[PDB]
Amino acid sequence: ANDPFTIVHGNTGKCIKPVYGWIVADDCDETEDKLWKWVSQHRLFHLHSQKCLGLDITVNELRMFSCDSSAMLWWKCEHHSLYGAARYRLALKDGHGTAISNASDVWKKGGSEESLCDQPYHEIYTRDGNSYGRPCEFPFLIDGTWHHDCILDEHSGPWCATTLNYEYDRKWGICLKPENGCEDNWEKNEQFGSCYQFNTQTALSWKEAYVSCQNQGADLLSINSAAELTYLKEKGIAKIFWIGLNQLYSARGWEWSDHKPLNFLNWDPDRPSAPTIGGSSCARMDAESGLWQSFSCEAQLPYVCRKPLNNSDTRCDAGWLPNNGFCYLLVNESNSWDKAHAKCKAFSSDLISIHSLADVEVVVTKLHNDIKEEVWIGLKNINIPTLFQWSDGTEVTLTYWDENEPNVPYNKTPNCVSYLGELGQWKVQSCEEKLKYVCKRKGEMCPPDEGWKRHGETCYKIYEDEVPFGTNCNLTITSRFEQEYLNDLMKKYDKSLRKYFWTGLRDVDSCGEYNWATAVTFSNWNFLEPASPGGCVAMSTGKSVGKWEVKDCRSFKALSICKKMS
Amino acid sequence: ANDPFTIVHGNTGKCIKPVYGWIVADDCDETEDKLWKWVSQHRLFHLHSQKCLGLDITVNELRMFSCDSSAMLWWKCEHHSLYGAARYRLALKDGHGTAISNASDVWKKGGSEESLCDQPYHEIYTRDGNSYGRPCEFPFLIDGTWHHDCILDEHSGPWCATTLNYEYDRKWGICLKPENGCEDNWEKNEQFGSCYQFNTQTALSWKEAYVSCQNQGADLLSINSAAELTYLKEKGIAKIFWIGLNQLYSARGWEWSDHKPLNFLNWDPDRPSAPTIGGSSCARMDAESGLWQSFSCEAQLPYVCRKPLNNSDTRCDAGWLPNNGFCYLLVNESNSWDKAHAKCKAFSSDLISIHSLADVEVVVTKLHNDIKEEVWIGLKNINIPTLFQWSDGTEVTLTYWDENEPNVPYNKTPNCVSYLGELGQWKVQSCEEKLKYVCKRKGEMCPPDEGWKRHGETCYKIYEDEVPFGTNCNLTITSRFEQEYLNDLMKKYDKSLRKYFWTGLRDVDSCGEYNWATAVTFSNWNFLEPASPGGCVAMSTGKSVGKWEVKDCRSFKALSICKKMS
Repeated sequence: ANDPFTIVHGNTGKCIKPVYGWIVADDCDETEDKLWKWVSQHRLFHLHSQKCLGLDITVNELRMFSCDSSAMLWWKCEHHSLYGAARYRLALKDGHGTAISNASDVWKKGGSEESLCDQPYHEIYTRDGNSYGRPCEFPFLIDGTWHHDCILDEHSGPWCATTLNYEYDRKWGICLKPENGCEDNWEKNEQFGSCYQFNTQTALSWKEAYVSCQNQGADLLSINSAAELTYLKEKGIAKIFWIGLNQLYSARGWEWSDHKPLNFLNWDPDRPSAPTIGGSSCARMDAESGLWQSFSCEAQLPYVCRKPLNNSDTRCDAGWLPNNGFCYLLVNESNSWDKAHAKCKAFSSDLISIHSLADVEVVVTKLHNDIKEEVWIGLKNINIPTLFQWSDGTEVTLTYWDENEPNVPYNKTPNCVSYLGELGQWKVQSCEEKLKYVCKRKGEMCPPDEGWKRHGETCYKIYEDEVPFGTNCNLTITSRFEQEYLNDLMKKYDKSLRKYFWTGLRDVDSCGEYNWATAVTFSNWNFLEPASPGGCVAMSTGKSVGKWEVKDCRSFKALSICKKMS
Repeated sequence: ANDPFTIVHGNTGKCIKPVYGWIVADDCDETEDKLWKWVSQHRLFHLHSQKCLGLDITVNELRMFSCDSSAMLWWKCEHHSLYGAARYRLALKDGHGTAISNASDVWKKGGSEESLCDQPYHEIYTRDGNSYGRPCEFPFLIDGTWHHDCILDEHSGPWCATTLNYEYDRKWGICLKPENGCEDNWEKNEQFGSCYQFNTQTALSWKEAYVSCQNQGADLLSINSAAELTYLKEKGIAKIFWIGLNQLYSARGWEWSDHKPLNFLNWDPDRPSAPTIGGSSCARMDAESGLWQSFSCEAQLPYVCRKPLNNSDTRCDAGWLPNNGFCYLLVNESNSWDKAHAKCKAFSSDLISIHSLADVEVVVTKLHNDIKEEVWIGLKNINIPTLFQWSDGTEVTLTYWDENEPNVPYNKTPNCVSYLGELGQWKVQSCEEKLKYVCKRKGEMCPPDEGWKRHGETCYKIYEDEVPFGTNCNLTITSRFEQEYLNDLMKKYDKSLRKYFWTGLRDVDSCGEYNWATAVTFSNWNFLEPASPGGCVAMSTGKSVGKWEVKDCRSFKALSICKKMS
């Protein structure tokens, strides 16, 4: 997976390499005798020796082995250290490699300071061939040579073995590596400005497909317009394939994996927004009927991939509450959407349009302290296939759907959404319902780039270095709306797991009391958390995005998010 | 779900109950007002209060909550103790319930001495209804009443809600509970002496199906004869359903979940013994075509399940090797199966039949030390509905298939198996091959009262109490054949995970050296094991059956296996 590296010793500055199978120190120069790689099952692979670093406990011995050996061949980094079987640490005595317990040695990659496993092992999934898209198995034996990477022939292109034994089995696939150009594996489309990849004879789970497109630099297929929906349904392009539409990795509701706005829809009524089989949270496209069906996120299906062709407060009238360049007025006289829209046209305005989470925050906290009551929103659909559009023509940037939303019914021509709940999230409604409504009309600093993004009257920033707790700063999460913005931010940053972020919640002492560094009004613990006292609290993305998990204050490191002007 | 219980305090002997929402000690009068239950997400549910025990951390408070509350409602047992959020332990001050750190209190179920988490939470899967077999979600709200178990209406039978919210969602299912009689959910069949249950409107993963019927007291369907195949092929049941044929929970090779002999086969050549999609380790039956297809163990498919209608030392001639009432002779003159069978009929004997793993051990270690050579076995098939049978009429009790075996080809009339490998495991062969062969002919205390099972010349025993390491005895695993027998024993005992067993391998001190309690010649570590030094080594069943994992010597408990008379 990805670049080879050299293993520099911290205390000496020498690079380790095997001679006759035994580890020795050497001058750190980038010749082919010092390059190390990561191969599957957490194995360290010396490229030139074609052998893998391992221990023999059957006291013990540290040397190179044939990479398919039964010896202990796995290695994990523990805070610059590198331990193996029974946490024996890789160390260097008199310039000779030896593994011993409690060793206080330091190792780091050559040319940087990051640990050996700082870069995660990236799977390289295949297409075509006989392997049905199963990922590359590194390394694999071909008549004497251990291959850690794809092979060039002309086999149609770069190819790899997909099982731990190529002498038997004989299963292989064409390597899908990240590209800059949009050919070989991709197909250009000037009409949409995005390259598509139709993995048709493959069979991957939705998470596996999303990882396959992540590692290719692309994203899972999102369909934003009717022109795209009518497309693909022609052409083999697979009979049924995955699409980025998922409920798994969002905080409630459905979304596109690339966080494009979810406003063009085409639910199969048999497998709709509210899934028939409970807990099936990942949708697929049927290239025959054209419909999108909710489905079990673990089913093995073909998949499509796409990537782009990269080229102050105000004042209003009395009663109207202000927010940035706009002002909102809530109407308690419950009315249909047509009557509310017309009545707000009479107020020389229109039904509210929402584009940021700040808009939701103000239209939940500045207007109320109802909550249970649904409130009308300008967003509406009139066409089949579904296309939600704002009443005031503004572009659809935000779609803040609740769980199992948007639940657009079959063939019903008018579909009119509203907001409910503590978070003000949206759900589709029959347009004749009589609800309250909110209407918008016009009214009347952080440091420069880079990395700062302003939410409301607070400036947020992502510190991108996997650093221990309390370094840089301590973020305080005051409300669930702040939590939601943090969720959107983390989601927009990292893909998908692998990267945690730091809260400011910490238990000094061990009494079991978690507090910020100077009132714990808001709490967002994950499943079975805290689970232990005296910890430092972190959060991540993916499923349970933003949920608080406890971490070791000593060893665990994560990224930082921090705010000013608060 | 399972039985309600009372929570007796260790130091006093009193069992706790809520009054006005606050926990107090009381005289254990086994009345319905002190009965506690387990509900999902590790929640403790008081039956009469219909509320769940919980903590408030926003300083510290222990009381009852509505089970849908956002408060900390989960509880985990730590060696008779019971901790919650941040490991605050349930305790009793002056007979009043309070959660405090480092509390040295003890709790036990009422009427016994087992801990609160000694009994595992059993899912109750459903059939019919609109939920497609998804399990019961306990508890569920119906107009004021929180229901922790299935309820009787006329609903056709017992029914439950399958989501966390039944007033919304409106998803329900028919309770599939363990039965004594063979009606209501089942269908009798005198021809086979086994009741069948065809879950057709369901969609479950292989593991969820196996657990569903495990919880039902039955086992996944195994087809042992052509009559059963022809029966299932006819029958208005599911077109495709799961069957117990799996390669996941075995040490290697395919087997039946009920450990029935795998000798009747019907592989679909499209999805055969050697899976098309690598990693597909769970097979299914097509009741239309009647073929068995290897498939992804995570696919949601219907499933069928069946339960029964319950109604040492010899000597031979020179050269021949002795084993109980039988004797084996290996022939090095490579020959076809027919030529070897005829030649051994000329020696007034027959091609070897194998019935125990001890037979495999002697025919691997007593006759040879090589290994790479395949050796003929008496087992053979002649039918197109595949049925392997011994040449000497002996009953096929053992089927010791290698990985991706039995690889029965399509329409091929003669199928003749052989043994290969270090473990002497079997694989199917074209019958014309010229191999060595082994032939058998006749020849010339523990007690079984106490749970002991004789393997070779050694008696083994499974102690049924989840006890800490070394309490009973320290088991030494000498050879891979002993490990294999242990796999058979554990598999026949426990279903499926959840129950660990104790080895004798242990690291006293923390140098990282694991040894038995009185030579580490044989080692069977699991993936990324040993993960830490100074541990006590246990093993389990399921996937990675018998593989050694390191565990805490203080807190971890497991079962015992121990041997005598060797």
